[PDB]
Amino acid sequence: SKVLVLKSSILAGYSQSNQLSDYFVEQWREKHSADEITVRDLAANPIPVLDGELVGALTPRQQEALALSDELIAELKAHDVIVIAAPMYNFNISTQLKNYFDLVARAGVTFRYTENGPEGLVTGKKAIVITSRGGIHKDGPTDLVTPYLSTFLGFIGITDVKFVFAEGIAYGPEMAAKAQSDAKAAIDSIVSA
Amino acid sequence: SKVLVLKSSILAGYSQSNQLSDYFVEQWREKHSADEITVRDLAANPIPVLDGELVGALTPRQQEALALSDELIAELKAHDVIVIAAPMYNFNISTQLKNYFDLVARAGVTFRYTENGPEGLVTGKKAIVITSRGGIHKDGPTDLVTPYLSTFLGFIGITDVKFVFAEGIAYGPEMAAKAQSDAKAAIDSIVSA
Ligand SMILES: Cc1cc2nc3c(=O)[nH]c(=O)nc-3n(C[C@H](O)[C@H](O)[C@H](O)COP(=O)(O)O)c2cc1C
Ligand SMILES: Cc1cc2nc3c(=O)[nH]c(=O)nc-3n(C[C@H](O)[C@H](O)[C@H](O)COP(=O)(O)O)c2cc1C
Repeated sequence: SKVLVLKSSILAGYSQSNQLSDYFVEQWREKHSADEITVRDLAANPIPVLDGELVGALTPRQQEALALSDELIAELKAHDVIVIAAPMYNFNISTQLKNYFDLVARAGVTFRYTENGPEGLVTGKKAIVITSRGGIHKDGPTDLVTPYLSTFLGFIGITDVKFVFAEGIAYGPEMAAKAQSDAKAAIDSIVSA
Repeated sequence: SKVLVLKSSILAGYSQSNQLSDYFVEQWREKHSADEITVRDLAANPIPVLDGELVGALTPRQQEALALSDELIAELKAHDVIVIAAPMYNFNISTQLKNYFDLVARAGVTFRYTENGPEGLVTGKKAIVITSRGGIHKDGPTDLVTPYLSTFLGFIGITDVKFVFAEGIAYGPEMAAKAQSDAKAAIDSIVSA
């Protein structure tokens, strides 16, 4: 099997979600050792903002963007397990992750319109979302990130999604420790499945 | 009173939300004619992506970004009625609007931490969200944009928010007409209040 890991934090080596993603990769290498793992850091290697010119896809800029979209989509379709690091910034996902989504959602490519509604074309995937927050939002009205990810990933065909939460990072060393340890335990559950 | 209008579509003159925002401005000029109106187009004059360097705010780049944040925040606080055009792209708001939000949310400036929780510092505002969608999501599970806007605006102090929907734009000329006419009627209700 092939694992794709998508990093999206702007906090680099101090990122909670990157730390957890790195733990996931270490554990996967140990316990599913046949598997190939690809790590794409959407902060280290940013994806452009979808603007009028890019959606309008040609200008050299439009051709580059189309090529990139194509690369990202081919990479997504080429992996079996998709790990998405989704830190919350201002009640949204990071813009780094969003830009990725805006180039991967493409009619006729990652979803198609049918008589019954749109249907996703990225099928047979298993996703794991590692989502870090300073506060505590899980199962509450201020967590729009979780249902949005479920909705967006479902739309492109990725309906099997497991969420790993690291919440309360901002509430002191103990709460932060608890967030890390609970997330690592959830990851270990998944890895050993 | 002073009106701030924030445009965020990438579709320029073909934007449904910009058309509706322009209708709002025309009607406000007619019916609340003392009032000053400022229009900021976040697509025509884009706000940078919040990245590690910008949040880390100094480098010339950090100083520029801080100055811009300051300008945007002062403009927000200087207006009484805030009209936010919020087209939905891939189940999110536009990145153009998001970048704006990422520079306006600032501890000690647009919200403060208190014993009782964070509290918004942008007070006494009335907001109108004009939100356009190709499909139909209102009061359903795939509308995360609405609660996210309520949540984000509430966090900075803007708790009085009225939503104007233009849905089903993608479902033919009649549905699109209905979206426009229903949104214009809602706008007329607000304007005549
Ligand atoms: C720009 C910025 C905005 C943030 N806004 C939120 C917020 O809306 N909700 C919250 O619970 N935490 C907020 N936080 C805290 C982050 O969620 C927390 O630091 C988390 O660990 C981020 O993941 P990371 O360390 O992988 O980047 C914010 C942090 C940053 C840098
Ligand atoms: C990049 C892109 C993504 C879109 N994704 C969605 C979607 O998630 N939900 C939906 O209902 N409509 C979707 N649409 C349709 C827009 O919501 C619709 O065209 C609306 O009129 C946009 O407002 P605007 O004309 O002001 O830009 C999308 C349109 C674009 C350009």
